Amino acid sequence: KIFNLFRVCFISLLLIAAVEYFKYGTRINYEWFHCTPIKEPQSGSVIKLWARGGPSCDKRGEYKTIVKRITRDYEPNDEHLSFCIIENDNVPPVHYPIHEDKGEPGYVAYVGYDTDSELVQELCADSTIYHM
Amino acid sequence: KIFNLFRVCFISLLLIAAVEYFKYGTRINYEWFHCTPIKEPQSGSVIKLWARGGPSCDKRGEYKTIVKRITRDYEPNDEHLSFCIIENDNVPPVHYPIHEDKGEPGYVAYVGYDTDSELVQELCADSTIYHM
Amino acid sequence: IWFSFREISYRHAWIAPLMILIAVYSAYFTSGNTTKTNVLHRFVAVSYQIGDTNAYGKGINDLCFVFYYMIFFTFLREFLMDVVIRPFAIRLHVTSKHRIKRIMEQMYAIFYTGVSGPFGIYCMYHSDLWFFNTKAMYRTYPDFTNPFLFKVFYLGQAAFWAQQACILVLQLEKPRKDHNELTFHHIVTLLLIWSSYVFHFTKMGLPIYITMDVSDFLLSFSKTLNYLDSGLAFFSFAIFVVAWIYLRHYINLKILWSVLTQFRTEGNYVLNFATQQYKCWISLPIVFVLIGALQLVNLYWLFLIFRVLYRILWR
Amino acid sequence: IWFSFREISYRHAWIAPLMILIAVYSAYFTSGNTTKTNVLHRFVAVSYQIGDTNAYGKGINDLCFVFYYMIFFTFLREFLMDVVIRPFAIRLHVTSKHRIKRIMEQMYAIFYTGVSGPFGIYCMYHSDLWFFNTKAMYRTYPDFTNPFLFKVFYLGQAAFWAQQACILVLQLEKPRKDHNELTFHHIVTLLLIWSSYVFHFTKMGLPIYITMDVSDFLLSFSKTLNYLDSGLAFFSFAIFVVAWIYLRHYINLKILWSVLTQFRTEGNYVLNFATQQYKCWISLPIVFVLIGALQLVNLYWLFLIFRVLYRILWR
Ligand SMILES: CCCCCCCCCCCCCCCCCCCCCCCCCC(=O)SCCNC(=O)CCNC(=O)[C@H](O)C(C)(C)COP(=O)(O)OP(=O)(O)OC[C@H]1O[C@@H](n2cnc3c(N)ncnc32)[C@H](O)[C@@H]1OP(=O)(O)O
Ligand SMILES: CCCCCCCCCCCCCCCCCCCCCCCCCC(=O)SCCNC(=O)CCNC(=O)[C@H](O)C(C)(C)COP(=O)(O)OP(=O)(O)OC[C@H]1O[C@@H](n2cnc3c(N)ncnc32)[C@H](O)[C@@H]1OP(=O)(O)O
Repeated sequence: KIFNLFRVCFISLLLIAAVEYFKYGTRINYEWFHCTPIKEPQSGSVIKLWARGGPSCDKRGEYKTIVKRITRDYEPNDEHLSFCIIENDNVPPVHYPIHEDKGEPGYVAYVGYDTDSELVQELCADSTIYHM
Repeated sequence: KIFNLFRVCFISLLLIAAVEYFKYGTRINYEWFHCTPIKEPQSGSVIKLWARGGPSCDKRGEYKTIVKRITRDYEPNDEHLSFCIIENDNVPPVHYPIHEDKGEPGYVAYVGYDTDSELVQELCADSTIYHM
Repeated sequence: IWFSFREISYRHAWIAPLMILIAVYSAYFTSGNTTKTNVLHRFVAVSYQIGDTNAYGKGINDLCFVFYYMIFFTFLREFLMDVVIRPFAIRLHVTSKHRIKRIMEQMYAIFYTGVSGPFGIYCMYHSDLWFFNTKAMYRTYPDFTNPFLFKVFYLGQAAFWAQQACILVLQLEKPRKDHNELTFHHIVTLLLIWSSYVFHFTKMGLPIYITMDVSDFLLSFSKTLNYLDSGLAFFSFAIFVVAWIYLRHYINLKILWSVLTQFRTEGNYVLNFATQQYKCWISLPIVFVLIGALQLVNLYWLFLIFRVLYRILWR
Repeated sequence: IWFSFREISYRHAWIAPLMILIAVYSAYFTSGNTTKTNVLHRFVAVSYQIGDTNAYGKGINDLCFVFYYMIFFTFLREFLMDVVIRPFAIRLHVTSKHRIKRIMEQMYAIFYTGVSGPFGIYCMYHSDLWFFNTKAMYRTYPDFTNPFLFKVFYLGQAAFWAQQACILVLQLEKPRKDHNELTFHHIVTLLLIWSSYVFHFTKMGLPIYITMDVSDFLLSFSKTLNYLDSGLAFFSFAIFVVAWIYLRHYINLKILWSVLTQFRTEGNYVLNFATQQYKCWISLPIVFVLIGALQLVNLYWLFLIFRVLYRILWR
């Protein structure tokens, strides 16, 4: 009678909150639902990062997924990485065609390490190089 | 007899996995356990980001928390933000004294918008400015 | 004075909710300021007013408002039903217990349906959705903020159905013939209210309220007028057959086809999780399933209604 | 042939696990390659060997190995106990049912304890922790990879206790005097194995195994030798009183004080979640609570033992 009532009142509220956390949770981090990080390994431990998605992969999404990949695939307590993030300027913030020939990417990053830091420095023509 | 056995076998395994997800989960994103984002609002919508933590707040942690704050406190589908991340070079990657007078920060960011983009451009003396 | 008090309050069952809400109302109105900075204001009014325009957003205050109206609707129910309805019923001379307790429960359905029926139609009049215009339900889909009245109708009804769902769980006593299809009814009414309110398809939810209220009002009217002596209550059966037919069936078959056809080709159809617009190729199945479940139950009530039409007329 | 087979296999209860493990072993050894690229290798060997050195890491293969050894230890138990132990017991002439089924269960505890007792001591000999040197348990705390043997001892014992915990849940029949303190025993043995193995305090877990095995071996030895005719089993009681006293008490009081004092001032004491080193001011309470629970139960068994010492001697 009453137990039943309170138990249903707490599953309904649990599910109210579970769906509120779907919205919030997928909204704050959407860079993974729409943007797929494509990495093109160069000669050594240097790999070139970017992202490929629909029109929902704006420059912010590309930047977040590049940063996530750079800080999650490389451990700087082994040795230290050194990366540069290169913006493509001839591009509006929302630029990917929804279809399948996407085009140029908004943000292109060359991540690296320190044993071949020279290579990263040379690939990053004039952009600032960030050390972690 | 047997139900009891299988039910205990599944809570033990649930908790084995719950703790494996504590390790993984707190390891991939530790920038929030150790680094506290301190923002110093400038004149307008420009605020200056950095981080303050223990020796566990290395330059990678500061960069991740700055990026998280920049991409989570500003919505670029309203209007577009424009930020620069400035590295402090006279600093080893692990530099915060564990105690309480921390010192200079590894990464300092000036985030902004576009109605006062000039101010951000002027505060970012020569570092590259990233648009989202 | 004390156990006289529990017996007194055992009889009547509106006194405790009345005390609670009168205390809250009094404390809110006598504190002087009635601005948003209170706490009683989070509970006794719609929160979230955007700036100083008329468009209110969504949050947890909404849950506080919904719960406090549960408390208010309970008192209403009991007050009304017992105080006016029981007394008018026993003026009436129809005197028994399947017939009177069930006329009494109808009697409160027509009260509230008259109030909600017209509130809802009125609310869709002052808008862009006049006479269920589907083009409009989606022409601007995200809707992170609806209006005053419309937000109030929406949560006034979550406040009202929630509580009835909670009263039929609380296990009053006797269902019988129904409680099964009627529980399908309650749970789906509540998921549509919650879903639609929270995922921003509120202008989808507004038309369906109009259909349900305007049809159910006439249904309960006929049921009461039959429970008493009839005279004409069969004119209320024609009328309810046509209100129900047009409203629930045609109305929602056109809204359901609106869903396939114009969810796609209207508004913004990219998933775009960051802007919180979920009108995409994934949510279309879910929306169609929900309104399809409503339409299934409604033809199930249509079979009950049509069985009764040839039955009664031909027996 | 079939129901003769279920009766046959009902009698004996080792045949099904024997079949399972012989099939797996045969399939692994006859496939030719025995390198890490199989699947049977994930189950019939310790995985994770780092490069081509001798230091193995941690993962889910470890769970597969632990489960397959559950399967192997069950068969062992049953095979052993029934085949050798039941037969030697009924050579013995001690003939009854509280005494023989309980001598039989002791009899298997001394078998395995002799094996585990020495494996563990041997494993700590080839290391830096010789004769419980606390300085060493933490001098290098994270330990993301232990050695071969040591990883095997660790998971060989998770494989062994897990399964016994599962057999005492499975509800065999009769506990009586104990099962309560003994269940505290089982659950805490298992959380320490799991915890310590997975949070990298494995060199903490190694000394405690030595104490438990070397004391329990002598305990079960005395219990068997008493269950039979005695002769001298009272020399096995002195010996067990001193093995137990030194080992469980002094041994762990010194490890527990090692925990306050040298968890702090040894190794790295910053929390540093990114390096996965949790030796900090937060984990010290948890570690102290766990070994304190072990020490509580051990003085509780010490009260049982000391009650029995003045009792028996003075009655
Ligand atoms: C990937 C991204 C993810 C994104 C994902 C995106 C997810 C996206 C999610 C997005 C979601 C989208 C949002 C959309 C959702 C919107 C919200 C919805 C809100 C809903 C609110 C709902 C509205 C509110 C609810 C309400 O309002 S409450 C619920 C409504 N339910 C009803 O109302 C029950 C209907 N029930 C019946 O219809 C009865 O079942 C009924 C039997 C037919 C009655 O018929 P009756 O009415 O019984 O009529 P009679 O009175 O009987 O009269 C006639 C009497 O003539 C009598 N006779 C006369 N001569 C004779 C005679 N010579 N011989 C024999 N009989 C004779 C005879 O006796 C008879 O009667 P008899 O004796 O036979 O019974
Ligand atoms: C913020 C960051 C977060 C980070 C957080 C960080 C979190 C960090 C987490 C980090 C975690 C850190 C990791 C650390 C954990 C390490 C892993 C642990 C692994 C554990 C493995 C454990 C080891 C393996 C387990 C095993 O191995 S199994 C469990 C062991 N348990 C036991 O073994 C039971 C003990 N039990 C007893 O001690 C008995 O209770 C007992 C009664 C005393 C027996 O005494 P008894 O032995 O009974 O001896 P008697 O035979 O009786 O002999 C004498 C007989 O003299 C008889 N008498 C002779 N004359 C007389 C006479 N004139 N008058 C009267 N009686 C007479 C008399 O009858 C008597 O006997 P009576 O008849 O009276 O009974």
